[PDB]
Amino acid sequence: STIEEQAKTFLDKFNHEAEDLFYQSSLASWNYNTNITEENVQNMNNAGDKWSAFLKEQSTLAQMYPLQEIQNLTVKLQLQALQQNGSSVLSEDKSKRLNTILNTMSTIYSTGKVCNPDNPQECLLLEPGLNEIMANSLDYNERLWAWESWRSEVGKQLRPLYEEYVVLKNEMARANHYEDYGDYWRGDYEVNGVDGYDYSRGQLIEDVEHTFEEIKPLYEHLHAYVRAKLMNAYPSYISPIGCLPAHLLGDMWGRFWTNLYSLTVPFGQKPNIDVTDAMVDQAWDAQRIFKEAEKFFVSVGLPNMTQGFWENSMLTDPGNVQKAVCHPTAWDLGKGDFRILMCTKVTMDDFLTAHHEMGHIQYDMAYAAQPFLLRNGANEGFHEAVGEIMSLSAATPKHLKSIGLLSPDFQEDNETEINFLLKQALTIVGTLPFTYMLEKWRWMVFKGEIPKDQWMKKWWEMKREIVGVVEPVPHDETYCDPASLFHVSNDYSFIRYYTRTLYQFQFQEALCQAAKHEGPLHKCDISNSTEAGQKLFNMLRLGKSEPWTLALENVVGAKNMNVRPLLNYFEPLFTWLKDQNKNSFVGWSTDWSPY
Amino acid sequence: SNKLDSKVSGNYNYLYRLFRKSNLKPFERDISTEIYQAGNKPCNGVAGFNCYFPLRSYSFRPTYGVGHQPYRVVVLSFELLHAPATVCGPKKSTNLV
Ligand SMILES: *[C@@H]1O[C@H](CO)[C@@H](O)[C@H](O)[C@H]1NC(C)=O
Ligand SMILES: *[C@@H]1O[C@H](CO)[C@@H](O)[C@H](O)[C@H]1NC(C)=O
Ligand SMILES: *[C@@H]1O[C@H](CO)[C@@H](O)[C@H](O)[C@H]1NC(C)=O
Ligand SMILES: *[C@@H]1O[C@H](CO)[C@@H](O)[C@H](O)[C@H]1NC(C)=O
Ligand SMILES: *[C@@H]1O[C@H](CO)[C@@H](O)[C@H](O)[C@H]1NC(C)=O
Ligand SMILES: *[C@@H]1O[C@H](CO)[C@@H](O)[C@H](O)[C@H]1NC(C)=O
Repeated sequence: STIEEQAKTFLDKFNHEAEDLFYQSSLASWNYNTNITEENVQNMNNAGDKWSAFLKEQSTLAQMYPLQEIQNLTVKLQLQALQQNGSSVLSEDKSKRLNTILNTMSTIYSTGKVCNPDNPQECLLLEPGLNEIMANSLDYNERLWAWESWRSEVGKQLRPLYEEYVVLKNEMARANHYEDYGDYWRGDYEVNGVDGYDYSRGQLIEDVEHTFEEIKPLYEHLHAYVRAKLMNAYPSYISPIGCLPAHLLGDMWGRFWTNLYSLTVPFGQKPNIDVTDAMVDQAWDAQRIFKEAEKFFVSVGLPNMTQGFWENSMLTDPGNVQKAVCHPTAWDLGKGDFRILMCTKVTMDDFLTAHHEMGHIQYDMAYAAQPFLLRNGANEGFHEAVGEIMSLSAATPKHLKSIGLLSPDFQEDNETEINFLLKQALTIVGTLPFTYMLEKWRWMVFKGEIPKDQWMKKWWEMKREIVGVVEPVPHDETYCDPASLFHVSNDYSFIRYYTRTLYQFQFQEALCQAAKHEGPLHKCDISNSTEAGQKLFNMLRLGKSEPWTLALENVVGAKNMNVRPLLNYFEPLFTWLKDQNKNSFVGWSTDWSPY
Repeated sequence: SNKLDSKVSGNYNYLYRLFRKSNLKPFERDISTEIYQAGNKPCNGVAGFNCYFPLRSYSFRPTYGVGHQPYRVVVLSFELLHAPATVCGPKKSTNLV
């Protein structure tokens, strides 16, 4: 009779209707992705338009239900998320201009091709060739030219776009009773109405600062170690006291440092743990690889996947006649249907990618009982984090020996682990200063504290203190270098990569101690421990129904950000880094002495 | 009944009653199509705000999970009254000796 029962009935109508409409759009997207055809594109467009229109009308209906008198945690969560205006809070022209701005900068970056001058006959696009020109080349000038040319062309054609992008996104948030567009992204971690577990939108920056203050001491030795390693490759271009050149990061923005594993290898003679040759020798096809993962997922306690996955998921490239998306994507179509789009090859990475992607789908069946709108993770970081521990556990030598990939007589000495430890540190610890820095620049520019003519120099100054990477040359306001990133050029939150890093390591220790492991973190194999999976399933089964602070404390016991697990796993590397950094200079200086 | 009650485009011929003002009595059929009254405002025959059609059509397809595939259910109800029991089981016949 009251408003609340009306919302409950209204939500009941929405939940059943949305699932079928979501499935049709998801099925259209699945067909479009695995079969790129003209009819498939318009099918996704028509389904996507109907799905967008359905969300529009549902949001308008729910806005008539006040949030103040909603008494249980479940109902208010769905109505708060469903009442989100998005870009509709402003006028049509303002919304369309932002959407057009969103559309055009996506096209500019996707079609952004920078090539060598003086030969316009053919040019090299960003994806196929520009990726290899910085990840395998050893030429300082070639990397420098590619670094400067791409940001020069893209920055100039994105600077007017980024001027309106930051303002328009701020308009949408401020019209939605938000301080800025940065607070809009910070609202994912907001917890309100729950005692003890309450979390504030603005509390994220200081909490991330609290965990970051301990990341730098480990990163500083890593920074000194790579700089000493980079001295062999570049003797004079990089000063021992200065920062690293921006175009010698192995990638475009320095997010992943895995491209310097060969350059910064601690023991090049010592073999790695890779057993890729075992799969081809024993004829382990991708069909059986997923069986091995499925055999692994049932060992830890997760139930085996349904038979519908086999007849609906394509794990091999269709061929030349059919065009399918090779990007690793997990598909939760709804209504009990789960698929994974896989162009799997016979490689170690694809085996780890599969384990990473089944972790996404295995998370999906966990919250299947929850309503469709709540059929999501508690925060953005949980979904990827739970799949990362699956790859971490599957990458252990004990797991490889258990399933026969690695020989039981293999010697797991400390020499073959530090290089394995270093490679993970390059991928994980390397992105931590960069992820916080650009995002911290991103919230701050959303806040407006940064002067409109003081973005890059402030950005460059942060790179001197946070990541310790020096710029090739100073850049003025004509170029827009930050917008060159794939995520920012598509309105994608980047702090989620930072949170999933801590979540992955937080989950591991709680998972490992529940498995009763007497060894270090890098030797933790969660296999054959069904009790650990049940405790893991406790957070999995909650999904978005419970706050992330409550969900975190269910497993690890801490509702807030925790940096302690990260130091434990790299402790053998952290002490080892101190051994070889006695001659090198720990830390870095803001001076531009190198270049 | 996936092979029979499912179509690739969707078998919408099967409907279920999503809303009703009260729970059904045992062995009771409700085929009413009156718009459900979810709010205090009268429906007036219009499926608008807080007013929706009580019956929803199942979109059965052969590409669903085990729990969502159509299942034909035949329910047998047995009663004994003062009237003679005229429904018997088969009786076995043994060869004559
Ligand atoms: C992919 O699309 C083409 C063109 O419509 C069609 O001929 C083909 O049968 C499709 N393949 C599959 C597996 O649906
Ligand atoms: C609160 O109401 C919602 C309405 O659907 C219900 O799902 C939930 O279980 C209720 N919680 C409690 C503790 O009764
Ligand atoms: C969404 O927009 C409508 C009208 O533009 C407004 O009344 C409503 O308060 C907005 N939603 C929120 C959460 O502020
Ligand atoms: C999953 O495991 C259950 C119990 O062992 C079994 O009944 C079922 O057939 C299995 N399904 C698949 C697809 O392996
Ligand atoms: C491995 O341990 C042995 C024994 O303590 C030691 O001599 C050697 O230096 C260690 N090597 C590395 C790479 O830690
Ligand atoms: C875990 O169980 C599987 C299957 O029962 C077995 O092959 C594997 O050896 C077990 N792990 C260990 C460490 O014994």
